[PDB]
Order: sequence, then structure tokens, then C-alpha cells
Amino acid sequence: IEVLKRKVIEKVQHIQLLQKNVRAQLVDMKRLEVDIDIKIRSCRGSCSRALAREVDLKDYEDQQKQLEQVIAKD
Amino acid sequence: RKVIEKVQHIQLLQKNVRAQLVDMKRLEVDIDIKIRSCRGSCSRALAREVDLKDYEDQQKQLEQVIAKDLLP
Amino acid sequence: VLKRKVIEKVQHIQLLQKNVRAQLVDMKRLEVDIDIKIRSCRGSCSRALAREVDLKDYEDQQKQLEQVIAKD
Amino acid sequence: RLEKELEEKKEALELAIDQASRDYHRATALEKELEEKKKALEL
Amino acid sequence: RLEKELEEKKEALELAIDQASRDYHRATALEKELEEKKKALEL
Amino acid sequence: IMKYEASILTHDSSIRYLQEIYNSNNQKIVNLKEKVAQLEAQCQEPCKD
Amino acid sequence: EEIMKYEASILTHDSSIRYLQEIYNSNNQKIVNLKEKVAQLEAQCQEPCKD
Amino acid sequence: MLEEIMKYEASILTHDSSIRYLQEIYNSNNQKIVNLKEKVAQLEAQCQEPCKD
Amino acid sequence: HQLYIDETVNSNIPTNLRVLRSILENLRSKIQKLESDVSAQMEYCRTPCTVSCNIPVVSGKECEEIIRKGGETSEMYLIQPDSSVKPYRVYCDMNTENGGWTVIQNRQDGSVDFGRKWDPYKQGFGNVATNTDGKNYCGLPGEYWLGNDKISQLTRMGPTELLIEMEDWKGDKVKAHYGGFTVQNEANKYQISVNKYRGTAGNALMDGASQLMGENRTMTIHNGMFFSTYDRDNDGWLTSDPRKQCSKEDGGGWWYNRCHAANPNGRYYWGGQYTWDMAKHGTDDGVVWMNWKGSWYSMRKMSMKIRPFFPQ
Repeated sequence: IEVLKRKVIEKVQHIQLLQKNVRAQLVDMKRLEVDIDIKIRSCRGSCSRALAREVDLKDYEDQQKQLEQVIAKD
Repeated sequence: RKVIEKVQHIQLLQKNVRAQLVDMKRLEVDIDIKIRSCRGSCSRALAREVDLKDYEDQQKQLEQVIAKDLLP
Repeated sequence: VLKRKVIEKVQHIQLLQKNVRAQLVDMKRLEVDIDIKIRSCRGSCSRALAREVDLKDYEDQQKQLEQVIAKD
Repeated sequence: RLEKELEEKKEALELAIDQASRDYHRATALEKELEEKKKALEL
Repeated sequence: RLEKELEEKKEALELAIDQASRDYHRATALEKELEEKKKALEL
Repeated sequence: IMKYEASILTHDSSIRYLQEIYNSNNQKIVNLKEKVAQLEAQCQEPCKD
Repeated sequence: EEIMKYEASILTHDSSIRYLQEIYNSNNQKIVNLKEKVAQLEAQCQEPCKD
Repeated sequence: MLEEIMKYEASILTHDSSIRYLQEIYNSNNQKIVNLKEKVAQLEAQCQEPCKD
Repeated sequence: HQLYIDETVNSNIPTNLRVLRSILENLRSKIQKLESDVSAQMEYCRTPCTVSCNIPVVSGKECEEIIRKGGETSEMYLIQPDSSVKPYRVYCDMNTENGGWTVIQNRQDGSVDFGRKWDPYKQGFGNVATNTDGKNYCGLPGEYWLGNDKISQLTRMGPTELLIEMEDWKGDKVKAHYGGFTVQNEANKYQISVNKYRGTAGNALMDGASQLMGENRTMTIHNGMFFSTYDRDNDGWLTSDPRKQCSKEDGGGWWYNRCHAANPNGRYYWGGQYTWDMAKHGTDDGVVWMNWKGSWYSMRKMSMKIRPFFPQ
């Protein structure tokens, strides 16, 4: 209880910061995923051809419903 | 709501079943031929029949069954 | 650049698949040398670790890495 | 020079993370397949 | 050398390889359970 | 209405199971297609003279 | 007995949070190195169709 | 056509990095093996003295 | 009180590692795709796209003179408003209401980058038109912005009206007529000014956001406001912090108040609806016309056409 509660606090601070730091990186990858799909299409008006591609958004928001459904208690 | 979502499955299914019922015809033939095509390679040849009347009897069905759907 | 960059990989999987029998053997030696040297303590220390040592495993995955240098 | 050579060869590694990744994906894809089959079996 | 020394040993990094490993075995177990399940089933 | 929400299940098993047979057959077929390709090579040789 | 795994089962969790943190720091590096590869797809997509 | 010879440099990317990795498990093993032998040299000079009387 | 032992806080921490790893490795395999792509295009972009834009014979001064000169189908005609002013290409709409429309800004497929500096907004950018089927005149319009140097002089010729058309991603269209339109020069920082609104879109240049009120509706008015690009900022913010810029990197050039009720030179968001996390800066930077769709909707199409005003 001092070699056990000094871990399920020291390894719970480590997880709960991490999720918050990953959540931040999940947002930033949405930006880039979209920012790119834009800049890519903005090429047709310059280049031989243009890469016919999509963004899977239902996915970016599916695992963003998670992380926000898992942040309950520590 | 639910009973409507069923047909979407129960038709993607039945359109897939006729697509398989096709190949089971194309194969049964492709097989009857490729075995016949052994008569002159192998000592023995498999004495067989092909009942097609069955395939076109249950192709008679399925289609005769493909009614409307849910539109009107 | 296809014949060039494949027989330049089968080049790698024998300078590093004979270094796999090299280390598989060296692991038979240690697995054994240690059962010896464990009991060599049965007359020095409180207890001795009641342990088994398996070989029908070591010579199982010695037969495979073997018959896998027949074909080149 | 004295150090930086063996240094950058150690960025290995992402090879392994990607190797983990390849393996993770090979694992999960298997789990999905599994449970489906279980249900189907029961079915 | 003042800093390059310690950062090197951090890149001496096994938990990666071991996490590949923790996962390889994981997968190979699943294959075997599945193959049996595929036989399930078909039976 | 009571079992008009129960029969959607009695008739949902009979979808996932029908799809189950189908998917097996489509695998069983792609399997017998290998075993024919193995009877092709076996029937190319002219009778032994 | 139940205090034995309660800390050996935590050394498998220590080297998981330490592994997951190792992805994050690689990901973050591969992201900075995508953005400079994109600001070069920008350079290339300015001139209009050639007449 | 070129269709075959397309995922044949996309196939042997994998095979260059599976090998650059198998030579990586191994190189770890041949560094753990040697690091287990040193710990054995210490189970040796612990099994020389005979039973205390 | 030693029921203070939790086994369940080491039997559901595996859970925070199923989800938390799935996520991290989904994003490693998302950076995977977005690497191949930005490198496949990079390859395509070794050679440019090409057009054969054969000119029609019938010039003019603007696109009315030309329809009155018998040039009677929509395509790209070469024009010249002034004899000292070297002539330039342009697309002319000869089909909307009664033709005569000189097109100045068009959007339809996000095929041109609009987030540009101050200079290439003054000059102009984009493709004016392009070839089509079995023909040799460019009978289809490009995405482009005619230019500030150009649209200034083209309006300071007399009575210049202005049409604004747009489409949502469902197939609905709405017009935004402005019977008057003026744009000053560079020394006067291309200051807009408009009057006589009518249409189904909703006055958003003079009135502002039709969902902001009073002081809030006051600061969403482009009318009389200057023109600003991400490298030259002349917006309504006299809070001097470059943190309070209307036009931030990769954002369009436009007549920015504090900041906008609509922005046709915004970024082209596929699908229509976009959100906080999608926008490179959190801002509402897309192709927005608030008075019709809201603040987080970017338009499928968005044209800007002009015509002189003879007492109708």
C-alpha cells in the first residue's frame, strides 16, 4: 500500500497525461489529413493529373468518440 | 424501419445467390468436359451424366420469386 | 534490376541463415551446459532448482532449418 | 564523426515499430475473424 | 560527448523488439484457434 | 404488435446463416477450382505407346 | 502471492506505457517530416495550365 | 505488362526490411546470449565450496 | 478500512491500452497513406496540365459590348477596357439572365489554390477556361481570380453592377445581386463598396451575418472595408497583436472586417460541412456565405460576375 499505491498513481498519471497528449496528436492528424486533401486537389490546376482520393472522416470521429468515452475515472 | 433494412440484406443476398447459381452451372459443365478430356490420357474414364433440367428448374424459381421490394 | 535485386537477397539469406544454425547450435550448448552447471550446485547451496531440459524441441527446429537449405 | 555513425544506424527500430505494427495488424485482423466465426458457429 | 553518450543507450531499445515478440506469439496462437474454428462450423 | 419485434430476430438468424452457407460455398468453390487445375496437368499426356 | 504479480504485472505495464510513448514520439517526428514534404507540393502547384 | 513489375518493388521493400530486421532479432540474441554467459561465470564461483559442516 | 485494495484498477487498465494502442497505430497507418500520396502527386507534378485556348475573333472592352457585338455563346473571349491597358483573357457568361457578364471569380472543384499572397492577388491567378469534348474553343470556365489591379480599373469605368451565384452540396442554388459595385486602387487599398442588394442568398456584404446582432452584426460587414491577404493585413482589427489577424497562412484574400459574413476565396472543403478540428487554424476559413448556410459550411460552387449598369 506504499509499494502498490505508489504505482497505481505513478502509472496512472503516466496514462492519463498520455491520452491527453495523444488526443492532441489525433486532432493534429485530422488537420493534416484534411489540409492535405485540399492542397492535393489544388494541383489539378497545374499538373498532368490529380490523385483521385478521399478522406475517411467517419473513422476520425469514430475513434474520437473513444478517448472521450474512456476518460471517466482514475 | 427494421423490416425495411431487412430487404436491403435479403436482396444483396439473393442477387449474390443467382451469381453463384450461375457458376455452379458454368463449373458443372467445365468439369464434365475436363473429365471427358481425360478419356485419352488415363487408363479409366468416369462414366457420368449431367442433369441440367434441375438448374433451369431452380432458375425458374428465384426469378419467378423476385417480386417487387418496398417502393410504392 | 529485378534479377539484380533478388539474387542480392538470396545473397543475404545464407550469410544470415547459416548464422541462424550457428546460433541455434550455440543455444543447444548453453541450454545443456547450464543443466550441468545447475546441478553442480546441488552440492553447495540450500536447494537445487528442479528443472527439466527439452531436446525433442531443439532437434525439431533443427530438422527444419536443415531441409531448408536443400533448395536454392 | 567519431560517434554519429553507429548513432544513426541505431534508428533501426522504427523498423521494429513497423514490425510490431505489421504484427499487431496481423493479430487484430485475426481476432475480428475469430469472433465472427464463433457467432457463425453458434448460429 | 557530454550529451551524446546517454541519449545513445536510450536508443538501445528492446521493448520494441519484445513488443513485436509479445505480438508475434499472440498472433500465432490466434491462427491455431481459428483454423480449428474454421473447421468448426464447416462441420 | 409484440412479436413483430421478435420475428425480426427469428428472421435475422435466417439471414446471417443463409449468408453463412453462401460464403462457405464461395470458399468451397474457389477450393475445387484448384483441384481441377490439378486435373488439367494430369490430362495432357497422350496414351502411352 | 497476490503482492508478487501485483508488481511483476506492473513491469509489463511500465514497458507498455513506455512503448506507446515510443510510437507517439516517432509519429510526431514523421508528422514534422510530412509537413516539409507538403510545403514542396505547394511550390509545385502554383503555375496554371499551360496554353 | 508493367502491372506485375509494380508490386515487385513494393513487395521487395518488405523483404529488405524483414531481413534488415531478422538480422536485428539475431543481433540482439547474440548480445543477450553473451550477457547471460557472464551471469553464469557468477553461478560458477558460487558452487565451489562444499557443504558446511 | 482496508477494503482499499483495487484489483479492478489492474483489470481494466488493459482496456486503456486496447483503445489507446489501436488509436496510435491507426495514425501510424494513416501517415502511411498520406506519404505515398504526397509522393505520387509529386510525381505527376513533374509535367504540367495543358490547354488549347483558341481565341474567338470578336474582342471588345468587356463582356457586354461583345454580346452586343454578336459573340453569343459562353466561352473565353479576349477583352480590352483601355487602350493603354494591355489586353487580357476572360470568361464571359452569355447565358445568365441576359448575358454580358464578365466573370471575375469562380469556384467549382477546388482545382486552384486561393490562399495566396498580396502580389498574386493584385495580378491574378488560376485558369480562366479549358477545352471540352470534341471542340477547340475553351467553352468551360476555370477556377480563377481575375485580379485586384484588373477588377479595380474594370469597375472605375462607370456604372458597374455585380452578380454572385453559389451552390450547396445538395443541388440548391441562390443569387446575390448588388446593383452597384466599386473597388478602389492600390494606394487606396482596393476598398470595396456595394449597394442595391436583391436575391435569395441574403445581403451579407452590407448587412452582415443574419445570425449575429447589433455590435456583432456590425463587425461582419465587408462594405467599405479594405482588402487583406495573409501577408498584407488591413482588416478591422486595431488590436495590434498579429494573433488577431483575419487572413492567416493558407487563408484566402478578401475584404475582411472582424472578420467575415462570407468568404468566396476561402478553402474548398469537400462534402460541405466542416468543423473546428479540420480547419488548419480553428478559424472559419472556407467558402462561406453565412446568411444562407451557417458558419461551418463550405460551398460547392461560387461565381462572381459583373456587367455595366445601363438604366434597366
